[PDB]
Amino acid sequence: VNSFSGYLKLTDNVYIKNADIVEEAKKVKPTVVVNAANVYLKHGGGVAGALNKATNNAMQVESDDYIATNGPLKVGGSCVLSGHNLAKHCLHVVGPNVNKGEDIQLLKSAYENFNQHEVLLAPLLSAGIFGADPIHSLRVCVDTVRTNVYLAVFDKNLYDKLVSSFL
Ligand SMILES: O=C1OCCN1[C@H]1CCN(c2ncnc3[nH]c4cc(F)ccc4c23)C1
Repeated sequence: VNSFSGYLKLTDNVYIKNADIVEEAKKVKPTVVVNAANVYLKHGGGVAGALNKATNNAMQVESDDYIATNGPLKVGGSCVLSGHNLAKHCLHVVGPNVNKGEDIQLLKSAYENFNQHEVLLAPLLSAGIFGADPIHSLRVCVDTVRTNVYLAVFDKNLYDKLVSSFL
């Protein structure tokens, strides 16, 4: 039993809710919140910008030190950093950004990072300003992630479309 509330169950291990991931993280304080990161961990907009703003820029400060030490992530890769006031840990995962021409096949590699964590609160990778089709992202999620994932979808209209079209 866990504290996630109001989720629709899609499969054995995948759950979904129309929610602001920032507000959901603040309320649940999950072990892991996933950030929709880029390779430079520059959290300017979308989910990343919102998560970073909620940490009062502490996420960005920590991220800048990470990059200065380790260099950029790979598209499809991830790193574990602090969850600050939102979660124990933040798993920064880089999905391909279609608006930069990155290969959508890398979306499966991106979701594989979730399997290293038993339970996660996450957005749909490569959705929103990353330019992929969220219906496709949900399908890859369900077909790749085997651990327990609680997906937060900000847009109510999109949430209803994702549920209604789910096979
Ligand atoms: O949700 C969504 O509908 C439309 C597309 N799309 C994607 C992109 C945004 N993303 C999110 N997912 C879950 N929580 C979120 N909180 C946010 C706060 C912000 F300021 C900007 C983006 C998000 C967000 C999924």
